[PDB]
Amino acid sequence: PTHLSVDTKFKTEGLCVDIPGIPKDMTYRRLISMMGFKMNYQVNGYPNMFITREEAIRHVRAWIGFDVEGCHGTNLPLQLGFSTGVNLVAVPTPLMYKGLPWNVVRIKIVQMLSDTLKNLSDRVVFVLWAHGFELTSMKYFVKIGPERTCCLCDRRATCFSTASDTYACWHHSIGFDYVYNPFMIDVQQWGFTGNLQSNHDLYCQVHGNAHVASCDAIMTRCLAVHECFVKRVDWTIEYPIIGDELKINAACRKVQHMVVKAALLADKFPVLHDIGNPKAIKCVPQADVEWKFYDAQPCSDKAYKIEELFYSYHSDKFTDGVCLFWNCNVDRYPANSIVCRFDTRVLSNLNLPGCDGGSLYVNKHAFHTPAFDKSAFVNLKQLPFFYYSDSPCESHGIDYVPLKSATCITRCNLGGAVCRHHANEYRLYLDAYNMMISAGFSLWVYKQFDTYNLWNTFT
Ligand SMILES: CN1CCN(c2ncccc2F)CC1=O
Ligand SMILES: [Zn+2]
Ligand SMILES: [Zn+2]
Ligand SMILES: [Zn+2]
Repeated sequence: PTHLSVDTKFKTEGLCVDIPGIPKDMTYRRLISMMGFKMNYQVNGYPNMFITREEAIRHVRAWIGFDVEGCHGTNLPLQLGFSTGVNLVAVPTPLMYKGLPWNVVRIKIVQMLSDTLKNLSDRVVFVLWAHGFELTSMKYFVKIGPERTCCLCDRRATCFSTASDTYACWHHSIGFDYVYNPFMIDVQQWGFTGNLQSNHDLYCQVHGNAHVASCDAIMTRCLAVHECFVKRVDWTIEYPIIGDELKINAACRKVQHMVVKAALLADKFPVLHDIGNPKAIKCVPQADVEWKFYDAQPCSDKAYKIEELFYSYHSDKFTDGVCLFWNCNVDRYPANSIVCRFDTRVLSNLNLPGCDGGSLYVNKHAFHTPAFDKSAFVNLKQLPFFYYSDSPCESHGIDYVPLKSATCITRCNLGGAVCRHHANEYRLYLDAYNMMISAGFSLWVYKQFDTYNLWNTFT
């Protein structure tokens, strides 16, 4: 019930063109042996090179699509393709590299995986659409053995070096030549009818097939991502903290209280329609406004049609007051809205590439977010930075260099000079806002929003 048993059956139909005459009855134990790996009954935390769908989902940050195409079987050169976009050519003697021997190819494989995964995961998961040559070629760049630790640190071992007989994690594997103890999963064992391209092209129109191994590796991991995260959503799975997850979420909550609290003071809306997370709370609990909630889970597939969220017959008058769409992804936002929308294009360790232009955002939980579409925001404008505070000016306590800013909306700045307390709070809030923007989130607001209306709240 925890791992994939080596005695589970492996459907070999998808392997009989590269491997003609392959037995119909086959288990993982025989398949691993067939690949050139003697497991020799080793109870050292590595029960099987292959894993379950649930284990692959728990370790999605490790997924690397892998495909091998025959450029002509120890006679023919192989094209090794990865979801990173790399194409290596191995000779037995998008990045498309020329034909080189296995000893140099295996060195580049360790470099590529270590640079790709060092800040993502403690392992690699080869996501396959197994036809034969990828499983047979693994003996040339993979060495297996008991679970281990890094020679330079305490992280688990993910690489091996024959030159120095030592093991290393993804950070200390410079010059290492073997992938040590990788994991893998064959998507073809999930019961797909038809080939990779047909199943991929059913959900994703963003990846095309140039017939190169990398294109297939991308389509494989994409289709695996769709199956596990787009159409199957398991928000119960927690994920390790691998970066600024805590500061990003703290920043978002701070920005959220700030933007909503200020909009309510500037335009004095009677009602706020909060559309999104069914578990969300009032971000501004002391606000005068009538707060109404609408439940809508994170749409993993496509953005919600505003016509299905509001219409079809709650105040029902969504045009009265302001709508708050905090991370609720809709096709076109109404003009009376405050919106936080995650930009799927952002380059970060928390954002993994998704399906159909979307992205898998892993921050405590995995959220496949649909593609960012700038046209969702035609009735709105980008929210400009500001810091508002109605709190008393009282230091209570962080050194000081006089703060002079137009965007620090406080009583002290109204009356001339900014005080030390609001000056610390301004720089802390500025850092949180910067944290939030860089983490790929974008803020938008109704066109009539003006920060000038906030000075009046000081009388
Ligand atoms: C749980 N886990 C997965 C991710 N992981 C790392 N992530 C980022 C940087 C360095 C790492 F070792 C290693 C680990 O212990
Ligand atoms: Zn290490
Ligand atoms: Zn795709
Ligand atoms: Zn002040």
